[PDB]
Amino acid sequence: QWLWDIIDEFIYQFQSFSQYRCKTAKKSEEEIDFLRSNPKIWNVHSVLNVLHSLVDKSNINRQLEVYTSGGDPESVAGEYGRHSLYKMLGYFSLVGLLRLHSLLGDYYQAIKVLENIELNKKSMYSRVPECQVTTYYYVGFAYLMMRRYQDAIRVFANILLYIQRTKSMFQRTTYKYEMINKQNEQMHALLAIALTMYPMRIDESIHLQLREKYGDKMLRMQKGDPQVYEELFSYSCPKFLSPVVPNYDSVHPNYHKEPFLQQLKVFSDEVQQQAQLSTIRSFLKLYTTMPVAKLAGFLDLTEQEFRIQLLVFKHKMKNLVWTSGISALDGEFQSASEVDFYIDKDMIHIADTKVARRYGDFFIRQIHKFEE
Amino acid sequence: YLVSAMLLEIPYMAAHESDARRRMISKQFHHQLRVGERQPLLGPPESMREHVVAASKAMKMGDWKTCHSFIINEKMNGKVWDLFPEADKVRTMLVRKIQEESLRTYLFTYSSVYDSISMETLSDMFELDLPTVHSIISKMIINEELMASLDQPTQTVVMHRTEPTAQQNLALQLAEKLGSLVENNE
Amino acid sequence: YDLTTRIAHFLDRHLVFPLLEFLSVKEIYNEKELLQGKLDLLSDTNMVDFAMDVYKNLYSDDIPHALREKRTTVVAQLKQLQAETEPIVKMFEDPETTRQMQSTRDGRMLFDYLADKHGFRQEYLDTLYRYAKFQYECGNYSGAAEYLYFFRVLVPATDRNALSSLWGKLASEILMQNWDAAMEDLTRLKETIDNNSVSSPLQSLQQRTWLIHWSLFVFFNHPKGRDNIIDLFLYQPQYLNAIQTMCPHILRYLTTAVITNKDVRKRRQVLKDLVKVIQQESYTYKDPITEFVECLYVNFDFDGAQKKLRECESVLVNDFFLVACLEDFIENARLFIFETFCRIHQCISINMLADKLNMTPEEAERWIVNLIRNARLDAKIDSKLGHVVMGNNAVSPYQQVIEKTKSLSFRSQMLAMNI
Repeated sequence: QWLWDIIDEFIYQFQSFSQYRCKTAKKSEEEIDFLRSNPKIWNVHSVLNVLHSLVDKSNINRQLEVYTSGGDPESVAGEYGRHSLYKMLGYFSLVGLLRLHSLLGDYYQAIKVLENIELNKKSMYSRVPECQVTTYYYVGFAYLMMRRYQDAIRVFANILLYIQRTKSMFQRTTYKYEMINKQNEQMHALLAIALTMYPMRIDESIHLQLREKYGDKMLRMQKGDPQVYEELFSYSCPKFLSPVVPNYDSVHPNYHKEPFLQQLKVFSDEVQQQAQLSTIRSFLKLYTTMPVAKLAGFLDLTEQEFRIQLLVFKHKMKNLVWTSGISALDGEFQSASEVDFYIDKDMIHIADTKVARRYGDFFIRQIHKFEE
Repeated sequence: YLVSAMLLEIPYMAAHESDARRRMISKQFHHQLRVGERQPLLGPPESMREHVVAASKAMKMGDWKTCHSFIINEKMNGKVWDLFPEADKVRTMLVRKIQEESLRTYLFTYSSVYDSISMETLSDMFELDLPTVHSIISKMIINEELMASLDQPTQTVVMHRTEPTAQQNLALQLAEKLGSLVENNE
Repeated sequence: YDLTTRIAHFLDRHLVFPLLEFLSVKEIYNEKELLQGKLDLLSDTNMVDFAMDVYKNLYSDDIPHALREKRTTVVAQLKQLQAETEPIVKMFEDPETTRQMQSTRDGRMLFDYLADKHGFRQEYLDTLYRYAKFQYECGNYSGAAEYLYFFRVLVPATDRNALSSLWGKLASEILMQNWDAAMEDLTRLKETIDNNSVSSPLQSLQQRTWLIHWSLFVFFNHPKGRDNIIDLFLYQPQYLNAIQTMCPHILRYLTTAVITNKDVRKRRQVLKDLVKVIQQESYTYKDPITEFVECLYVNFDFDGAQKKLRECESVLVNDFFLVACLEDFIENARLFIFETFCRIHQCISINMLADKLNMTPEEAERWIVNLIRNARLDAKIDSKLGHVVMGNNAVSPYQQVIEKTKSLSFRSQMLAMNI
């Protein structure tokens, strides 16, 4: 006891508040106008839509960890608790967007992510940074699973640096900030190794201390050490289909293991091919227009012995990261050497630092005129 | 004069946080804060007027004023080794004055000579091929080498780049201070 | 140092079991003779490390090697004199003294398993004394010593017999060329060296040369056994103040472990306060060959370095010990003089390099290639001409300070906005 009875109480309160927000958020603009007028604090009634949602996301899969096959809770959450809040008239505040975020929380938990085009299309409401953080958090995973890491790497850096300017100050997250910070860290660390030496996208989000740590890991993974990939998967496997935390690690019941296997078996087969690609492309494009001698010299590094050196190199070249060609007449391996430049990492900071002066006189000139 | 006017004429061009606070400046602030000087008479000015040219290196001019009128005034005679302590001194004047254009006069010097440098100052080619090699690793100077040809291409460019770094002599001593601010705060 | 106070009254006045000599005048590689001759002074009764001092050169004087060690190895000593036709017939002492023992030792080896199978502490304490006497008399009989110091190890007079019999056992196992039972005894030296003893400088220098003896004749992965042979006793390079420190092959095994088996980022520990100042510099005067390995090398020399380091390596191979720390140390004297150069320089015609380093321009191409994949030599290759440029210099280093000013202050004054 002390877990399941409280879980059932919470679930009942979430279905009750799901029905209350499902009823009076389609036709009625009377209770909404009452809630804008009489209670001056806009905080609590926008808090509820995240506070209840996060513990509901928790309790749903917590129950599903027992009811694995023929699951009630996910069907009760998605179809009745989430879709009822999703497909409605938008509450003209930070409620309408947080209802779409509450559904997208479980829409990401379930690996059925394709409505990223619709979810952002129907989200025509003013993208307040509070909601923008959770937007780029959830939408980021769609671009990560879209296997377009050159585009996906940019998304996670915004949420991981947290320069989005979120100041609440009424426990809105709620109670789980370092978890989201570590999750963005691990997703960014995953995106870093898949492209290096292309990024040059890992200075902003996490700076030179953990950058050097994940940098040494990143070099080891590319050079052929599978321990880094193992760590990268092990630290990220909960972070894909963790509710917030499981119920209780026991030995007697075989139910709790079946979802943990469903979590392990899914996001392993995807990232193992990415880890292979990372080692395929690992080697820097030192030279462009290679002749036959050190073409065979770099065929050795690609894969030798012996049989099937040429076809294996062909397979390693056809990976969307090796643009090259063979001139059979001259015997000339004409390959690319894609490199980038640094210095313009000091361009978005000059504006940030002008607003950092404004930041220097935000709280202090608040004090100043609360002090006079 | 050989551990200060040589070791520390490297960081004295806008990089002050290595200044050893017990040296000749005991007396160098004295026999320079005088409105008139000429051919020196005392010990310390006769141990300075060759030092001041050991800044404008002049192997000739600096060697010629530790052996001017000291062999009466206790330099050569007294150090009970008749001529050899000068053969020591001369060598540590000859050598410690090739380690000078390296550290001072390198601005427009890109292609330089290291055979003629041996002809100028008359030290042994290996006893110059050693310290000219030392000049790079020991003093981490921005100059390149292929010493099968006995040469040192520089490609230094720091002159109006060390000025914005002379802003980081103090732009650090702005943001090196915010490191120390909240040490006290909490 | 601290104990150099106590050294000031001793100054190399040790007392171990082996006393005097090492096989006098040899011809060439003259530094090797005394550096092992002085290990033989404080080590123990070596034994084919003698015949390793033979094969070097020709003269004759293998005569007084181990013939004065008789209590063990009686026949092989009386053999070695008539191996060269030498009538010193005065050798008829052991046929008596060994035959005398039989009736005693018979009673003791049948008190052996009245102590073993019983598990009696006091019937064992009896058998313990009588065999403790025999072990110091002649415990080689190292099969009997391996039977002894495997069970309850302790001796009745708990100091000097568990010193000399165990110390002689460690040696004896090596004289038969057994290693795994020498390696458990190795850790039973790791015991007495750190326990330690009365621990006067006569025992200090003794016990420091002691544990470095089995590190000389490399058998195990002494590449790994280096960290063990170095990090003891206020970890000096030589272990001793005693400026006449003669286990000074220390640096060959320190440089083996950290350059050849590890890699030397990480040269800070190996070079700076392990090589330059006093003790290693006293050895830098002693030894002609492995002077140059840190004399030109501290001068940061370029090609004439690799010249003397190559002439060093050509007689590093003549590390004629139970060697097992050789081609690692040879090819990594080439490796580090390569990486010290490949840290800093402009470029090189690898045809010149190959001519300077005694290989071909083909190997030089493949060799820079295998260092680019190592990511230690940080540069890109020109294809054929062999001019792989080395052009690393810092540009506009403000990026650190730029974001550093708001890495702290911009998110540490948000601390103030919650009140």
